[PDB]
Amino acid sequence: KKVAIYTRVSTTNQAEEGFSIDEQIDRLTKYAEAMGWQVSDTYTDAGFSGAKLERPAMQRLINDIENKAFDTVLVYKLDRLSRSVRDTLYLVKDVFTKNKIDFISLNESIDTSSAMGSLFLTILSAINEFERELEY
Amino acid sequence: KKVAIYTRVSTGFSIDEQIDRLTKYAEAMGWQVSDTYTDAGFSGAKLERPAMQRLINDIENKAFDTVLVYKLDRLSRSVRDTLYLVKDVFTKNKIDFISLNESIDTSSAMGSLFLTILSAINEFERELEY
Amino acid sequence: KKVAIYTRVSTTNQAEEGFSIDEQIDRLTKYAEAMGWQVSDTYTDAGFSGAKLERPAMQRLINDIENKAFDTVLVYKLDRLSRSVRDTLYLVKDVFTKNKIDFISLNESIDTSSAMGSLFLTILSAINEFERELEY
Amino acid sequence: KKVAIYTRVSTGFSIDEQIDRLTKYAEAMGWQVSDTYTDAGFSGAKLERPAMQRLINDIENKAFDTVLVYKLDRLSRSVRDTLYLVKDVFTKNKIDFISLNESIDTSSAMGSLFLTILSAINEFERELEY
Repeated sequence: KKVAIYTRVSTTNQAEEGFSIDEQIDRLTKYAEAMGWQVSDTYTDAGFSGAKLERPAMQRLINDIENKAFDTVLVYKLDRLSRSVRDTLYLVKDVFTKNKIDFISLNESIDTSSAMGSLFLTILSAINEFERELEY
Repeated sequence: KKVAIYTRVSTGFSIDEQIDRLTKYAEAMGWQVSDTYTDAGFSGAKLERPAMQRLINDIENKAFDTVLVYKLDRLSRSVRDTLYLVKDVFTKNKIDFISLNESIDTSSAMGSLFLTILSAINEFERELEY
Repeated sequence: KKVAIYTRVSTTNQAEEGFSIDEQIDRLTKYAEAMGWQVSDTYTDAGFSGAKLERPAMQRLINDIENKAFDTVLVYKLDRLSRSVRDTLYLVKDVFTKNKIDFISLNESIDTSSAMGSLFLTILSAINEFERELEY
Repeated sequence: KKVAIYTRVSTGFSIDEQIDRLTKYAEAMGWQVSDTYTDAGFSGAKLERPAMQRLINDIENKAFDTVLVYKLDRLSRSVRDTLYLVKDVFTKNKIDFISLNESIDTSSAMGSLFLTILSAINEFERELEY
């Protein structure tokens, strides 16, 4: 199994980040290798907010999606992928799932290839839509 | 069931219509309405509203065991306030909550689960986005 | 709105049933009329188990589904419709929902036209499949 | 985390393979394995199994704070027993539960919700079918 790892930090001061790029890569690599997988490549956004999707490596990852280079996207923590629920639903549902690519967020133990991971997504989407309708 | 009817419009459906739909519903179910609580001309953005406050203060009295609204957004336009009201005020005091339009009844297994899921997901969303 | 009511009892001794056919019809009619609807017809299986779908009125209801005579099916209690989760998932998902017919079970306050009613169904289906895989 | 590894085969994957996958996983996560609990040649239909019992009895000792299995059905082939174990034995004693294959971790928000939903739905199903 070929797996893409996505890592992000808001700043370029690795010493001061809660989890530096290198700590993220190390955990994700160690994990993928315990699972018996291979990391096909590393997408790294060092010094970019998770508030929006307009980040070079994330854009690269989305573009490379239509190459079948990998079949899983791995993040250390969901907030590394995005800090927007709407952006996360878009990425995981309309970009990853739509192209038969699974998504794993280690810290949250969310894996969209599992029964409970896919149900989590369905629930997040349904509840998010319901909340938005209540507040709007 | 002994039900309290809560209705609101800001400054959807009119007060009269909400009262009408909910009285008809209660009677068709065989329920008794204990009182009506009407906030005519108030925002749902916050909980500071005279009839809502009268309702919350009347909990101690035990004149009703269910709060009934036509649509959830009459109760509140805030997910956080809705959860506080339904979870920490009504449920905490053994008062069931029914929203006719959303077909949500916290005395049912699925209404109760819905409330649990909404709370767990809202907290998950906060933690992602904060 | 035109609505079909489905009622069932296992035996023909109405005096001894927990909820007789007439009590079921009365509640459902009173409910539909409070809601401002009209009962287009009544499907009644008096003296049939809920363990299987092979019952005259239920079969009639399924057959009449492709007529657009009604757009909602109403039951007093889910167990009147079926006492099988698999049969219930089939009816509500593959017969009702598939033909754009909503389903309401009064006692359970389940309405498949609502956000939380449709999510309940999705969850029941996902969890039922998961349980079956665990036990088999 | 200090983890207890539970593996089982009846009379999927071998004992050796389960132990291997789970030790590698624990080490990659930085966790310590406190002990292995192996039921080689036992049905998952019931909870009466020597290593399972040793595990449950070892809870009082506090040598681990997580139970780790490769696949949920190693733990049990019964939804009712699984719920008893995970909800009323592990969670009740502040012990987390991880099933690697199902990616279920009761210390996560979504693993915890999953357990809540499975319990609520199983009860709903029983009540329909009984």
